[PDB]
Amino acid sequence: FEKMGIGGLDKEFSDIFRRAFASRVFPPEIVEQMGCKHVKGILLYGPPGCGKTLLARQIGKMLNAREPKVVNGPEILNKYVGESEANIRKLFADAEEEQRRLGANSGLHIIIFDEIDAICKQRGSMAGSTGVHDTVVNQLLSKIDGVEQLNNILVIGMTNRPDLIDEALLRPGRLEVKMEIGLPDEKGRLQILHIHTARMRGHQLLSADVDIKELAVETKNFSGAELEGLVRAAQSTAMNRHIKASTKVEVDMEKAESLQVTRGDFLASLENDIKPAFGTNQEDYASYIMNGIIKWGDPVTRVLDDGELLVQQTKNSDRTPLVSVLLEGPPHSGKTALAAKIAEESNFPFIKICSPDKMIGFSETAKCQAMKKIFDDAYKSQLSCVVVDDIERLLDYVPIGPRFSNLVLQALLVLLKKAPPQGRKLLIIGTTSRKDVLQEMEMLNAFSTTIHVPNIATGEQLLEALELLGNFKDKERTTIAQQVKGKKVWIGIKKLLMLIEMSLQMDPEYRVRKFLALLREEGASP
Amino acid sequence: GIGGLDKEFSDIFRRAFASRVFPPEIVEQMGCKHVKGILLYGPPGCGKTLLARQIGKMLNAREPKVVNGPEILNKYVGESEANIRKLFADAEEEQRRLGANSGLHIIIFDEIDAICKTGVHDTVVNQLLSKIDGVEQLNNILVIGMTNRPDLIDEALLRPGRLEVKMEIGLPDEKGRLQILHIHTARMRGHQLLSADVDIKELAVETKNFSGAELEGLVRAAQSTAMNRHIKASTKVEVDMEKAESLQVTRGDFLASLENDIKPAFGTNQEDYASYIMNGIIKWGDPVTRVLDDGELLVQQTKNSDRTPLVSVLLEGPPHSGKTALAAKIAEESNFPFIKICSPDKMIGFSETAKCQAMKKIFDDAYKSQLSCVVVDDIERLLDYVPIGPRFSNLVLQALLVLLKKAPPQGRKLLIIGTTSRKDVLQEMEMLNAFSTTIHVPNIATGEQLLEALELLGNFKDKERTTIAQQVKGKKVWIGIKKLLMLIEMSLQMDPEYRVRKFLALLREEGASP
Amino acid sequence: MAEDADMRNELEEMQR
Ligand SMILES: Nc1ncnc2c1ncn2[C@@H]1O[C@H](COP(=O)(O)OP(=O)(O)OP(=O)(O)O)[C@@H](O)[C@H]1O
Ligand SMILES: Nc1ncnc2c1ncn2[C@@H]1O[C@H](COP(=O)(O)OP(=O)(O)OP(=O)(O)O)[C@@H](O)[C@H]1O
Ligand SMILES: Nc1ncnc2c1ncn2[C@@H]1O[C@H](COP(=O)(O)OP(=O)(O)O)[C@@H](O)[C@H]1O
Repeated sequence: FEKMGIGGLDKEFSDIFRRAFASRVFPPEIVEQMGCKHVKGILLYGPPGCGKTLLARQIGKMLNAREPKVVNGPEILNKYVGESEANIRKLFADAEEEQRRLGANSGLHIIIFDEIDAICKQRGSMAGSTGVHDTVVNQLLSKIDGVEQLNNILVIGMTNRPDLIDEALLRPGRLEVKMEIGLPDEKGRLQILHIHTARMRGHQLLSADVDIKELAVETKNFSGAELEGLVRAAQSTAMNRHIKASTKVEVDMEKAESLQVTRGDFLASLENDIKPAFGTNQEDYASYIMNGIIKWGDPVTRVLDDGELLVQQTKNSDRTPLVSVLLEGPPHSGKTALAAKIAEESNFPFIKICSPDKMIGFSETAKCQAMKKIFDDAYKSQLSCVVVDDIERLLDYVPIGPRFSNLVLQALLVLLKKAPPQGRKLLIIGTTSRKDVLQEMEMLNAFSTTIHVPNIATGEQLLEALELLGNFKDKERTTIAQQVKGKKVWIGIKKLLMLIEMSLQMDPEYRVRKFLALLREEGASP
Repeated sequence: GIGGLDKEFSDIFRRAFASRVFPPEIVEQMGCKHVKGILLYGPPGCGKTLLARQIGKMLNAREPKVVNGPEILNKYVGESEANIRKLFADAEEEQRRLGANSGLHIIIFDEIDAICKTGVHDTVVNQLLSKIDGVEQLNNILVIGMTNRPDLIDEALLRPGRLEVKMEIGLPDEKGRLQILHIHTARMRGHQLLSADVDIKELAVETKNFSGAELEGLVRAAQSTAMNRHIKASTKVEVDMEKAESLQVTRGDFLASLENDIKPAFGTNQEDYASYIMNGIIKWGDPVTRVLDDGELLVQQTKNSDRTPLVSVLLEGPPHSGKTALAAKIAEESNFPFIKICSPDKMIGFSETAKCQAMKKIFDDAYKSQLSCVVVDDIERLLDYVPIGPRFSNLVLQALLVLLKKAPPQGRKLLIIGTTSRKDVLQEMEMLNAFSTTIHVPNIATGEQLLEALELLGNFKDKERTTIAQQVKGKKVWIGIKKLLMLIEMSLQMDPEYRVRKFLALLREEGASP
Repeated sequence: MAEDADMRNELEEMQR
C-alpha cells in the first residue's frame, strides 16, 4: 500500500480487501450466480493524526467512485426543530435518484463521517429520561437500512471513542467491519520519512550528511503529522540559516543555496520546534526540580537504587505487567524532586505528571475526567510511567469533619488495579505526606511497595549540606560547627534553603547570629 | 508614524513577508505556501488604517481595493452577492494570463463584522468564503480586515487558510492626541480668540479614552459656554449686542464642559485607594516601626533572591487593631509595577465557584508582570466561617492552599500578604504551615501610649488631658485604635461639661485585659 | 436542551 502515499499499514489494508472488497472485483457473472450482497459500511478508530482520512480518501479513488461527500459530526446539530434530520437526509438524495433512474447499472457513492460518536449515542430506554439527540439516531438508522433498498452506497465512519456508539448501528447489516490504526513502529516511521523526502531527493537538495535511518530511531512516539511538521520545520530552518549567513558574509548566494541541505537543520528542529503528544517532555523537569539534587547523605542513594530496581522489574517481567510504589515522608523532605528524578532516569518513551496545580477551581467530576484522560492516553504506548503528586490535595482533605471527595477516591482505587491491554507495561509513582490517613481509608494495601524519605538528623550532615551549597566561609563554618556539633538536629532541605536566604538579607556582621537564632526557634525533635 | 509597535511590525514581517523574497523557482521545488489572511483588532484609531497604507506602500502591489462599510448590501435579489465577484475579476485574469509571475493583490476590509457574522448575509458570507477559498486556488491575493469586536466574527472565517494572522493593535496615546488638539485649536489661536490661561497639555492629559468626535465634542462644548454669556434670552430672543464686540474662551469654560456636559464612552480609570486609609497613620509607639521594618526586609528579599521567587507573610492581631491599613501602607511603599487588593466587599451573594473564578483571574493578571505584590484581607470572611458546627466552604480553602505554593513563570517574582484576626482557626485547618512567616499587631497597653495617641490626634486640650492622665496613668489599658476613635467621636457629641465624664465612663466598660 | 419552538412568518407583496 506504500505506492499510493501511505506507509506503515499493510496488514490493516490486506484484511480490508478480504473482508469487504473481494466481491467488487470478482467477475460479475459468478457473483450474481452466488447471490451475495456487498458490505455496506466500515468503522475506523484510533489516536488522531495517524492517517484515517487519508486512507478513506484513497479507498474510494481505488474503486473508480464519484467524489466523496465529507461530513463533520459536530456541525450538523441545529437548535430549531427538524433541521438536523433534514441535514442528515440531504446526503442520500443523489444516490436514491440515480438508482431509481438507472436500475442496477449505476455508479458508486461514498459518504465519510468524521467524529461520528458526537451524534450517535446509546438511546435511553427509560421513559422520561430520553436523550436530546435521539431523533438524529433514529433518522440515521432508518436511512442506512430501511424498507426501500439501496445497493449503490458505501459509508465510512471515523471515531476515537468506539465504546460510546449505539449498538444497533454495529450489527452485521450496518457497519460490520472494524479496524484499528495505532502509532507507527520504526519501520512505519522509516517508510513515512521516505515518502515525505522523495521530492527533495528528486530535486537534489538532500545532502549526503543526512541519514534518514538514524533519524528514524530518534523519533520514538511520533505520528505521521508530526513527522511532516518536522520535515517542514527543517526546511524553514535551512532557509533561515541561508538568509542570515548570506546577509552577514559576502559570499555568492548560489554557494549558500547549495549549503541549505545540511543535517544541522534537522537536529535543531527535533529539539526546539516539535513537541510530541505521546512522548517525553523536558519542560516539566525544570519546573519540578528547580535546584538540582545534592548528595548530603546515604539515604538518597538508597532511594534511587530502590527506584532503579523497580524500573528494571517493570521492564523485565511477564507475570506482573503493572507495578505501584508510594513515597512517604515528613513535610518539606523533598518527595516531588526524587520522584521526578526517578522518572527522568527511567528512560521510557512515555512519561507524564499529574498534579493539582492545573485543576484550580475544578469540580470533582472534571478532575475524574482529567485523570481518566491521562490514563487512557498512557494505555496507547508499549512502556509507560505516570506520577500522581500530593494525593491528599486531590482528595480535598481537611482535618475538621473530616471532609473529602469520595468520587475521586473510588476512581483512584479502581484505577490502581486495572491492567493495560495485552503486552503493554505501566509504572505508577505516588507521593503523599500523611500516610496514616491513607491507611485509614484502606488505600495503603492497593500499592505494592513503600519508600521512606527521611529528614536531616545530625550536625555533620547539616555541615556537609552547607558545604555543598557553599554559602558560609571558613570562620563562620567553624563557629557553626562548634555551636551545633551536637547531633540533635531536625530540619528539611526545602526549609533549610529558605532559612539561608532569609539570613543572607542582613548586614555582613549580623548574619551568623540570625541564622543560629532562626535554627534554634525551629523544632529539634520529632 | 507609530510608536510602541516595533516588535509587532517585526512579527508581521517575520510571519508572512519573510518567505516572499525567494524567486518562484526555489519555492516551487519546495512547495511552501504563503499567507493570505490577516486580521487586526483593537479600539478605534488611525493606526490600523495607517498600517494598511504602509503595507500598500512597501510592496510592488496594485492600487489596493478598500470597501467602506456594508456597501455590498442592496435591495434587489442577487445584487448583494454580485458586488463580490467583481472584486476578484482582475485577480482571476492576471492568474490565468501571467500565471505565477503575477503581481500581488491586496484587499482591505473596513468594519468587516458588518457584512460577516438573513438570506442576504448568509449568501454574502458563503460567496466570500467560496471566492477566497474555492475550487480554484489563488496564490497572489491578500485580504486584510479590521475590527473592534473580534468575538462577533464568524468562526468559519478563522479556519486555517482563511484568516492566518491575528493582530492586536493598541490605542492612540497622549502625544498624538496633543497633535490633534493643536490642529483643532489652530484656528482660534490664529485669530486671538483663545485666552492665554489655557494649557493644552493639561487638557490632553485630562482627556483619557476619548475619540476625535468626542475630542471635537469637548472643544465645541467649551465654545458654547462662552457665547451664552452674550445671549440675553429668557423673556425674548434678544441679545446684548454690546458685549458682542469681544469674545474669548477661558480655561474654566473647558473644565466645566468635561465634567457636567460631555462624558467618555469607554468609562474611566476609577480608583478609591484611599478607601483603605481614611485617617492616615500616626506613630504612637515602637510596634509600628517594627512592623514597617519587617515589611521592608521582606520586600527586599523578593526583589533580590534567585532561589525563592515566591514569598508569603501573615498579619496577626486582635479585632479593631488596624491591620488592613498597615498592610496597604506596606504595599504602597513596595513600589512595584503591579499592585492589587482582593477584598470580600466586591463579592456579596456570590457562590463558591464565583469566588474561585474571581481569585483565579486576579492571580492570572498578576502572573503576567515581572514583579508583583498581592494582598488578601479578612481570610475568615473570604471562606465564610461560623463557630457553630463549625461551617465553611472547602472549595475556597483548597484553592487558597494550592495557590499559596505555585511559583510564577520562570524569571518573575511575586509577593503575597494575608491579614486575619483568628490565628487558632487557621492553625487548626493546617493553613498556618503554608505561610513562610508571621507578624504580630498589638493593641494599646499602657496609659502613656494612650496619652501620646490623644496628643497626636489633638482632640482634647491641656485642662482635660491633665485629669485624664491623673485617672489613667496609674493603670494598664487594653483598647484598639479604631474603637478609640469611635469612643472619642461618640463622647464629643454632648456639651463641653459632660465630655470628660462620658469618655471615662465608656472607657471602663470597653476596658479589659488579655 | 429543548429545541426551539415554532415561529410565525411575515410576508411581502410585489407588483408586476
Ligand atoms: N537531595 C535533595 N532532595 C530533594 N530535593 C532537593 C535535594 N537537593 C536539593 N533539593 C531541592 O529541594 C526542593 C525540594 O522541594 P519539593 O518541592 O520536592 O518538596 P516536597 O517534599 O514536595 O514538599 P512539600 O510537601 O512541602 O511541598 C527542590 O528545590 C529541590 O531542587
Ligand atoms: N497607627 C495606625 N495603625 C493602624 N491604623 C491606624 C493608625 N492610625 C490611624 N489608623 C486608622 O485606624 C483604622 C484602622 O481600621 P482597620 O479597618 O484597618 O482595622 P482592622 O483591624 O482591619 O479592623 P476589623 O477587625 O474591624 O476588620 C483606619 O482608619 C486607619 O486609618
Ligand atoms: N501513514 C502515513 N503515511 C503518510 N502520511 C501520513 C500517514 N499518516 C498520517 N500522515 C500525514 O498526516 C496527515 C494528517 O493525517 P489525517 O489523514 O488527517 O489523519 P487523522 O484522520 O487520523 O487525523 C496526512 O494527510 C498525511 O500528510
